Amino acid sequence: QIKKLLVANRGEIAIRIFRAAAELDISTVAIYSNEDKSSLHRYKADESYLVGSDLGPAESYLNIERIIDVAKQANVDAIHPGYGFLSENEQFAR
Amino acid sequence: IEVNPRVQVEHTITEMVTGIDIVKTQILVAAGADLFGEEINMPQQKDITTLGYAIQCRITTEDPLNDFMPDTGTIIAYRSSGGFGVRLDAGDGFQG
Amino acid sequence: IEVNPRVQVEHTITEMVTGIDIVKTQILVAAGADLFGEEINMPQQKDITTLGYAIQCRITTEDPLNDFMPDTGTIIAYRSSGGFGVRLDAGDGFQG
Repeated sequence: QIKKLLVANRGEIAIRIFRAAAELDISTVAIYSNEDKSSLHRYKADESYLVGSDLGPAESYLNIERIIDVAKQANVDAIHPGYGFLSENEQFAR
Repeated sequence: IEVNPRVQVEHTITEMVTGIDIVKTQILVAAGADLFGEEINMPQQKDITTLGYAIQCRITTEDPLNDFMPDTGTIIAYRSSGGFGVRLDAGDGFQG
Repeated sequence: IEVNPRVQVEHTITEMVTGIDIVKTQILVAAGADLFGEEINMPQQKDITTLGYAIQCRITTEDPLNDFMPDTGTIIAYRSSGGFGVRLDAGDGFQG
């Protein structure tokens, strides 16, 4: 019952998720930071948005409120956290 | 020891011997689908077995000359493999 | 119908479900090695099954909208795709 999916991660894991979701005929959404302006995972998805234009490139991926702001403004009904960022974060799921 | 409540990096290694796609199934569980259903095609508990062996290596930018510490720079040349048995879930290293 | 006395293009498809490298086995047979031996390590007759299913096709330049005639020239852009379960075997397709 999922129309489109967002990946709250970057790099190899994101690309793995986009490939899985596109196989399930589900639209894909990717986020990036200031220093990942040209990371591979930015291009392998259907939709790509910049998170935290003001916040640093390290903190950008770990900003619970701003990642939700992107998902909301894109009709995203499912987010895959990946691993080693907000994957073990409780208040992100809530 | 502990519980990792998500997919790990070394997940690929298991998929190859079992046959089952972990990441795919993750999305399918989110939709509310049954395990042994027509959508996941997960085999039964005594139907899941390992085929052969599998080994994983992570390709970072670490080396014993700088004692396993990353470096900055444009990746001038990227040479990748492929073929039978070799599985490539890439993401970071390319043209330059 | 007939017997093909060599490897085929589609050999890859069988390799993925059995877990056996035909090409590598093929070379070890010429070396005089035993498949039930040290070198090849192939499982006995009834130990072999098929882990799931596999599909193969070839990407050619035969134009489908024009009687399947191989369009020749110079390729400007080429982008492949890895991912779990997906085995690539590139022939002539590269970025130039």
